[PDB]
Amino acid sequence: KLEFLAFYDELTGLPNKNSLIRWLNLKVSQMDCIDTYLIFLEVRDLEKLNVTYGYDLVDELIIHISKRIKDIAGEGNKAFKIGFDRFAIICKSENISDFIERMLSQLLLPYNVNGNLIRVNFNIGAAQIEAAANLMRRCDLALIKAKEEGLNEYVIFKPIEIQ
Repeated sequence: KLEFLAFYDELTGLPNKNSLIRWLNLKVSQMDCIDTYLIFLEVRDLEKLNVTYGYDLVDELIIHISKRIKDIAGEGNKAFKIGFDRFAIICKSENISDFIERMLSQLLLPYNVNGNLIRVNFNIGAAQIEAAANLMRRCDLALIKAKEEGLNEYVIFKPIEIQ
């Protein structure tokens, strides 16, 4: 279909960056985005993995990752695949840091991909939702700040200031 090609990710089935944008413009229209956050998760050293395990194995890994993200995310929250090695989440949460850590601790858990026990690293950039581009840019910056900090570290931007 032309709609699935325009809004979803082939390999993962998750909605892509275009879908993230529509839903972002929507979310920003409302009254109170009751502490709703945009979160950017990056799978680290995914290239070295394509080299080490081959592309087919790694695409399977990505699927595994997407499902886990989709799982600890929840149904009331949205998960997207916006880059080869990057995912995005829209989530409403009173305590977003713990939400981030809970998920990170779980993402850090091994993946049994076709008998292959695999462990990967991540980084997370998050931003208080409050146009679409500027928010995504803000998340991007947080992700950058997080990687400078090191592997498996996260940064949350609030109206901005480091958190």
